[PDB]
Amino acid sequence: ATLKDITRRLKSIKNIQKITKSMKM
Amino acid sequence: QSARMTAMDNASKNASEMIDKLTLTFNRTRQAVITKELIEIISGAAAL
Amino acid sequence: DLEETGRVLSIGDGIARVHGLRNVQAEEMVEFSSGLKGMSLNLEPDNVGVVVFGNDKLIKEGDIVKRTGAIVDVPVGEELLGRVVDALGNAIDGKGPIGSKARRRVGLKAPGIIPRISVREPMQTGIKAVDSLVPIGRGQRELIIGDRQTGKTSIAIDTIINQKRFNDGTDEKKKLYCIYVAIGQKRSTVAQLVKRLTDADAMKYTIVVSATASDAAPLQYLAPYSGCSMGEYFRDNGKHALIIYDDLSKQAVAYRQMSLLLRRPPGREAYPGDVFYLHSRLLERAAKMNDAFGGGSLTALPVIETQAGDVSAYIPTNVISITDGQIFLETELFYKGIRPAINVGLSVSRVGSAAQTRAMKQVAGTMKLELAQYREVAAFAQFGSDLDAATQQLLSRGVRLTELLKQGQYSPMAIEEQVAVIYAGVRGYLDKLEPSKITKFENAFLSHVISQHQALLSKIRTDGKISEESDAKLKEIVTNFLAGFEA
Amino acid sequence: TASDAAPLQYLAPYSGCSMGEYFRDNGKHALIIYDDLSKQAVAYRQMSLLLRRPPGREAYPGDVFYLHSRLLERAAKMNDAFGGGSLTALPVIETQAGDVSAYIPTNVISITDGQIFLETELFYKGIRPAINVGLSVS
Amino acid sequence: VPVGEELLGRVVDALGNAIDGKGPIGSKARRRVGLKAPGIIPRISVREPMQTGIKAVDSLVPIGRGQRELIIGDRQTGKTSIAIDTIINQKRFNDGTDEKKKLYCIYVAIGQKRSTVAQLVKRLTDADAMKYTIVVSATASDAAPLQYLAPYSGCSMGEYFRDNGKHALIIYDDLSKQAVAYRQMSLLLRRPPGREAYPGDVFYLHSRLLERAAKMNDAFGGGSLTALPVIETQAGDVSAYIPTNVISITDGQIFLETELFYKGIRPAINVGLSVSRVGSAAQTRAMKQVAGTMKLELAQYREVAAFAQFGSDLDAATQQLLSRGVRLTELLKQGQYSPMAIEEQVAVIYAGVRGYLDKLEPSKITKFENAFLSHVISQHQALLSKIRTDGKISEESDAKLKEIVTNFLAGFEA
Amino acid sequence: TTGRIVAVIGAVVDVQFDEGLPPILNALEVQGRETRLVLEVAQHLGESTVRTIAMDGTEGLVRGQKVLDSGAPIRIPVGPETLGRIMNVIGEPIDERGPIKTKQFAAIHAEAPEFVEMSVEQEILVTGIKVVDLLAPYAKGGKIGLFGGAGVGKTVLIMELINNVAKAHGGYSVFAGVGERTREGNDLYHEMIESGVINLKDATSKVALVYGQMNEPPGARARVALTGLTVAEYFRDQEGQDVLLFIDNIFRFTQAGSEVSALLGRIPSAVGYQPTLATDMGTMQERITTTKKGSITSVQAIYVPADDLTDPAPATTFAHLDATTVLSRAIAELGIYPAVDPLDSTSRIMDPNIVGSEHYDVARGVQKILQDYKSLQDIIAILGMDELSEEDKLTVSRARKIQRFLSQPFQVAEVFTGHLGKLVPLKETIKGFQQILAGEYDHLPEQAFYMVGPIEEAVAKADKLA
Amino acid sequence: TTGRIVAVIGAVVDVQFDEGLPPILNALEVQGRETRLVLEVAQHLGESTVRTIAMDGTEGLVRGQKVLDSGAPIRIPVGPETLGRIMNVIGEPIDERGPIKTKQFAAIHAEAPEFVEMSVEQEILVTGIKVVDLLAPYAKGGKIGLFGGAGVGKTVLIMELINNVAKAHGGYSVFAGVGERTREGNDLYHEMIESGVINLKDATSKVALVYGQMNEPPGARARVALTGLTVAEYFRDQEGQDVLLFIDNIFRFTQAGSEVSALLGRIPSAVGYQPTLATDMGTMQERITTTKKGSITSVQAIYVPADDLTDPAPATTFAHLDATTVLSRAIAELGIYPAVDPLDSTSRIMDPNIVGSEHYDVARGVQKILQDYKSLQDIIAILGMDELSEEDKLTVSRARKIQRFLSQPFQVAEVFTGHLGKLVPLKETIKGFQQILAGEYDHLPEQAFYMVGPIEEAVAKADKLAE
Repeated sequence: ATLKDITRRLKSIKNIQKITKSMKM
Repeated sequence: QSARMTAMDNASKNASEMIDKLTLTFNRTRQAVITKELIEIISGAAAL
Repeated sequence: DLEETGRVLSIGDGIARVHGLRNVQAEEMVEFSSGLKGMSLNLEPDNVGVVVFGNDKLIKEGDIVKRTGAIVDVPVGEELLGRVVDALGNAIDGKGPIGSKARRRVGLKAPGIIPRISVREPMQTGIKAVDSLVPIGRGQRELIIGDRQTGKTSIAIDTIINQKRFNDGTDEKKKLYCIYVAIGQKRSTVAQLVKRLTDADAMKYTIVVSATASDAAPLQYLAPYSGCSMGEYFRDNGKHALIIYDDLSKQAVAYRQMSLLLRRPPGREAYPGDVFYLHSRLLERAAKMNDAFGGGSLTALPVIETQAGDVSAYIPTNVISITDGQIFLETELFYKGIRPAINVGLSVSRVGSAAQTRAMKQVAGTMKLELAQYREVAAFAQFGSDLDAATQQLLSRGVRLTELLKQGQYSPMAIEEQVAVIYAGVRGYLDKLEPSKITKFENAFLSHVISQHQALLSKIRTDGKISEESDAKLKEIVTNFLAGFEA
Repeated sequence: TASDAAPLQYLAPYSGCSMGEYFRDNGKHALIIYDDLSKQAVAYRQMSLLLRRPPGREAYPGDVFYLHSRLLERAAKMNDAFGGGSLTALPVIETQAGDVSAYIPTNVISITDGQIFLETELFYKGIRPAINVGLSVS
Repeated sequence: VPVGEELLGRVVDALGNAIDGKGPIGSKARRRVGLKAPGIIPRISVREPMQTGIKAVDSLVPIGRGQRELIIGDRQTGKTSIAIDTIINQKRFNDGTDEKKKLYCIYVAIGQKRSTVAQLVKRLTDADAMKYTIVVSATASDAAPLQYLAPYSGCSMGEYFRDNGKHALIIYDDLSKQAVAYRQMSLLLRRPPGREAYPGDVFYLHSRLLERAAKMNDAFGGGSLTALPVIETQAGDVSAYIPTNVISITDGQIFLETELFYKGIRPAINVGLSVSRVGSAAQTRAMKQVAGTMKLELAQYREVAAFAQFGSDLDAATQQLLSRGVRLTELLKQGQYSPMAIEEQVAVIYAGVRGYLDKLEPSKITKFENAFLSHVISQHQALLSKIRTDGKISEESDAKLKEIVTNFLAGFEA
Repeated sequence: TTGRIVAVIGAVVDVQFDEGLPPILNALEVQGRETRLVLEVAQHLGESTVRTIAMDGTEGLVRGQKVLDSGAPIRIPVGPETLGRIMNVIGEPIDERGPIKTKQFAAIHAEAPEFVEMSVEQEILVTGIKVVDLLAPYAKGGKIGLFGGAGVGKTVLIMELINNVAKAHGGYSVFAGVGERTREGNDLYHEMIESGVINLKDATSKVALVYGQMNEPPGARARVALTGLTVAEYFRDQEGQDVLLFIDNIFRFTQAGSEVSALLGRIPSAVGYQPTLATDMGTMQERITTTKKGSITSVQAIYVPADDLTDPAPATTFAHLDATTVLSRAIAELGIYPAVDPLDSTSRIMDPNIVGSEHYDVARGVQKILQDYKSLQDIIAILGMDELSEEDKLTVSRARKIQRFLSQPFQVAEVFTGHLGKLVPLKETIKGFQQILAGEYDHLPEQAFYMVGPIEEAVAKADKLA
Repeated sequence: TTGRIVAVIGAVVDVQFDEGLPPILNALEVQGRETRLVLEVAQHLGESTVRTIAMDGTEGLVRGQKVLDSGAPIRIPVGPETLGRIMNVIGEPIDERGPIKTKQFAAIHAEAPEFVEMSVEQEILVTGIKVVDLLAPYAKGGKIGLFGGAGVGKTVLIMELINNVAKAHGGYSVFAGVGERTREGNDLYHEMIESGVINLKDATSKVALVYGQMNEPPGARARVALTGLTVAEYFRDQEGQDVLLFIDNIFRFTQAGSEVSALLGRIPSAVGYQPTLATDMGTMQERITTTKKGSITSVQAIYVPADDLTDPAPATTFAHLDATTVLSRAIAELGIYPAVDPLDSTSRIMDPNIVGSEHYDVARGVQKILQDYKSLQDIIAILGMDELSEEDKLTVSRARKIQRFLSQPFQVAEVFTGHLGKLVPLKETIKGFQQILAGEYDHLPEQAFYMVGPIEEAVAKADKLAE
């Protein structure tokens, strides 16, 4: 649990969610 | 196309949930580091 | 005599503990035998904790300390221009004494609530991203914040350089004197800095206050106030002045260092409970006066260095909370090719358009909007295996508008040149152009109109907006230049 | 309440407990509700930091678990030879963001004889009482 | 404290007193527990190998005499085992003739539990290793100051051998519990706590000690002291302040991961994160010959093995890279208490590094190594004794070996 | 009593009294200073010495300087002649309109309404704002968390509430800027003036402004919210009105608390705040209620640190809030104003047992529809607006009518919108939305409902829109 | 003057003088010792008692022991007869070769060059290392910093620079080992000799050495850098020469101070550091500098505690540098040496006006693609690669090859890599990258680009790998 890592993960999941919502529509 | 739609609905909803959790984990950690770093300073200072 | 003089009881880590000095006032300048000055920060029952302004090698137990009776004040006015002075106003550019008549006190209270008026005059940087989306007005306090090496000081420098357009001009209500405060920097950086400014002929209208890495804590502490006073002389006299504090992070450290050595209580990050008050009392002295007071102003560009982008750490939180907006720089952006690294979504200008020109607004406004729109969809791009042409449109406007915000250093533009270029993509002219070419297009396009069309730009300039006419003239100028361009 | 000196907020639960104890001690049956032990804990911590006792996890003094065990040990069911009376305690603890692992919540879970966890999700979704039937226990 | 050959085979406390109730030590020499480490001039570059008996270690993070190599990892990842196997592997030379190849060992238990140590000295006895080992014990109930001193005490007993042209090996198990002891002793003296509650000089606490492990030049006897300090990480976090404090003193580290351990990779050595600052200078030419580039190969293998946890249209150079990587990973595996002889390691690594095993099934590899090694040890000790003796892999040995592996391999895959 | 200064360390002055020691909280005046220096007392260090916190720069003080116990806590001019004036922490004028001449003075450190003064019941306070009154009803004597900052109409909303309190309840309002940016106060000043809430010419000002600027020392930004409180308590305990208290912003109150705490050398607690975080807050929040004489209602601007809602500052604060008014930039972008978010804003009193089933059902009707439409929003844009059912097409229509019906013209913005302000009544509010839900105006067109007051206007606008 | 010892607690010794109190910074010598023990005066506690830091072990000292004020700060033998020699914190030879017969002596404490003494010439200093040169060029006379956590390559990198630069350098070199490994000073000394940079028979020595390793008490560690730096300032000013200064590792100076800090009676600042960290660092770093008199090219290794670049120490040092090479265990872990982080390394000369646009466009070109790939990494991790645009799976390609082409076999790490060391010339670098970026090798395999010098070796290696 490093504010660095946590941030690294949030970064890649916010994109996934975006690309994934797109693919759904 | 109906299965990709479904699979991507879920994936997207899991993502968001993950997002919401990591964020809350982030703030808990952020608060504890400050508190932790500050108690450490106080302990050293008081011992003098 | 223990009333007007004291004896050192102990000396270490730059803190002198004097016995006597019964009459000293809080923050008074005193003097050690050796000649070193010191400032009384702790007036205690049994002693005075004095903050030594120099090497404590020259002070021993028993040294005699005498009061000066005087509080800290500094030289001020027009003779400091083009000079390099230390935190006490002393000249360090070895060019001879500063011929200063007036002397102002470094710590004074900010002008109250009544003596001011809404920030309304544009403070132009010459940086398109800033000038069109994070507008600074005179009297405003806008922070430049970011991690190490993101482009922070460059913003300030381009800004200083840029004021020559008005400083060489006749309209004296558009001239802006510049003040650059360097706190905790190494001497080679400032030397390099003053060079770049000399080379651009901006030292004529600039003052450099410098409290560097090897200068005692207290001088690094003071520097920003003593530079503030200097800029106040202009503000008060119906003149306009710009001040750059580089950085407020290092000064906070200087202050923390004295606080802890005087043993005051430490709070989060070991900062004293009054660190917020150290900056607020500094950043409030910047303001736009009322004609009743001269209409003069003091704009401040304070720099804060964040860590790993932790804008919520302590000092970054205070200063963000004190200023009227923030220009957020980012490494990821920087390395991705966006230079200056301004994160347009998180940057802000509480003053806003109240400070943009009508010309700029005429364009700034739709740009701000397509960008915000791109930002919503951007992430899709790289996986957009089949997006509708609605959003596929915003991705295109998105990348071109973004390429228009790019900018090389040391070349600040005239507001008229910025709108001419912004107009080009905003209107759609570069939509069929290749992203890879916009940088080349602008450069050449702007070279062309600065060469051939100085009469249209003079119009835009004068008329202050894009007349229906000049609008039509630009249409042709770009549709023929573009044709030329893709031959 | 919110405006009484910390020492009074600190004290309050012990007093109420003694009143419940009269009933327990006389073949009678009382019910005590401590609302909340969360705020009593911060009142006691204010006292402890002001007395200068070493702040520990979450700045709480080393004896906050005992602040609570001593109190809640007094709820009890006596046998006939002592009256058959009893004291039942329903102490309240406020978690932040459903975090039931925090220092104070855990302390208190390690003292009582079960918990009733109410969930915010449940509450909005319209399930009220917002009880979490899998997590809660007796 | 007492120092010298009399202590071998004995279990002493942190001050020298015996605790094996086997009688007084017949000590004639004494030595200050706290002596500065020999300077620049009295030493010579580490060049003689210190064979552990463990392929993974002796091939990828070589240890030379006078070298300090750290064993670090979470609780139960196998740190002590590395040390025991090492002590046990030394019989080879100690039972031999040559006195320059002999290595006297010292095992310092700190903060540990008496029954564990008792278990430890039993195994050493059962392996006929006590004869050349001294065990300084400063356990869990011993006063903080004994636990604190224990390392310096044991060190001093090792310098006796180091300063007299003899060779010693000391295991500090572990330096984590000592730091705690130091921290306690120190706070109770009212010395202001520092980072993480430890004294501002915990780095110094360990640097001072480990600088003493050293290689003296012939002008000073050519003896040496090799140290294997142990440190316990938490949640496999090696970046931690203490962990890095000590990693920045020694000449390398062996990092053991619980993930690898559970996964079957024992020793759980993490190739990528372990290092040896001595490099091949602490390796025989036979070994250097076979494992010269293997370390960075396995590092590069772990990466692509990750980059294709999705077979992303992978070329050949990387398919070959993954095929070697897996086979080589299986060979570095090893059981406990069976330290191998250098030529034995060279034989088996050889087989892998040369590609002769690229077509065998990973699952087979362990079994093959037991079969193959059996064959060469029994039949071919002439090739083993030559590789061992020449210390290198000549052109004919290399040819006799190619011949054996390829043919045995075939009969093996019948 | 006359004490001497024994020590000056930053903003903490120690004063020694020979005969007679001021109790804790008293205000002491420093003798011989260009301006007024008030030292509040904080502790009795023993040996006849008090430890105080300066309310302004201690620059220049001298050990031995004289200090006069004013024999009481900071007292300020209270009453009507404060309305429209700007005041300091120790009740001084900072607008340069001469002396605040009132009859009564009120010590700022006051205890709170004994239990027996407490009102036993929950009543909604109406503001006349359709979103506010329909979905997140303020509570009399309650505390509201106003979220959202700039660009979103924060200052115009603060000013309409003021006006609407004067109008519908004949109650006046106070404005306490805790840690205000001098630039922003002066800008708030002239903005109220131009909209009238303040009148420099007559005696129709409906607001008194109390300021604690950011340059002021910890102790001053610490107390100014109490001073503002003092003023408001008068229009309730002396004239039994329904006053409005605005603390901008509630976070700087807490921060001022920590600074003061640290200066008094007390060990910080979790996250660096004061050990007394909860009491510092409670002793102030609790004075804000509905007593038998009247009630003070507080609109508190909240700043959430690190976007962490479980951060001790914010967490503590919600303990007292009865509702949140979330201003939203997104809503604003719909042109919708007030830009309040109908789904994010909340209220404790939105209980049928408190607002009554009708009110409660309409509200819950408005939100669901607004929620449902939110769902469809995604579909519409992608797969296009038509697999939409005779049903799905109605939820949208109405929702879109509703969204608009929730917007409204403020009388505060008349000098500017060239349009007439509307103060819709609660009754009119519930009916309005009732009918749209009902289906009574499904024929009416969207734009008929944009920026109007009562539904009647939605009807008439339709007429003019042919 | 003669004082007495009144208290001993570790490296801190308090002394009481009856008459004449030695000024702060003065060095005192403890009487009655087999070896020379110097105490530097740190503070005036009052009552004619001074608090001092020991320059060596405090064992066997006794309360009441005598101490003489030497009347001046630690002064060391400075001059050309220091070259080829090994010195102490206190200036004593430690190489067993006899006294150091210098004409003069210098006090290790001195003021930093004034602002009007600064120079602003900026000349690229080519090193032969692909990464550094391409992306974060060193500058002659500039301040260089190698940042890295434990065991990531700080020293080896300092080792290959001594080889690729110090060795041809016509001027002196001063290598100050501050709190590092003793084994290492012995490796370097004997290497200097075997390569004639150090000459034990004649006066052809071109390098002076100063050492205060990890086996020393905090005090020695808080000063060797000063001694080292002082030797270097002589050749800069009194001779006016071009000096090369190597310090490994300057973090040790700051850790030294934090180690006695509490015994000096100070409230700790954050992370345990002393409250005077920055100023302590400032008055020192400001002397390590090029002036109009002479030029210093300092290469300082900078340790990063817990691998955290925000740690007050590493964090406070960035401002003192003109170029920074940041090493990362995450890169090293992959087998990419030197493990420089391409997106966290910078140089003040990475300016089109200074290195040229070809140099500049390539560098930035390489950085964009590595950044572009960094962002995608976490995402193709989960969502895989199929959905990616051929446009985007080409940057994954090129990036992975560049990532490799940036590694290089050092000539001082053959014992590590099992590969012959390669030194690549600035134009071979710029070109190699230019071509990868240009798509000119999208056919060769990544592995062909790993551990090679010039681009031609990548092409050759492709064939060798071709089978």
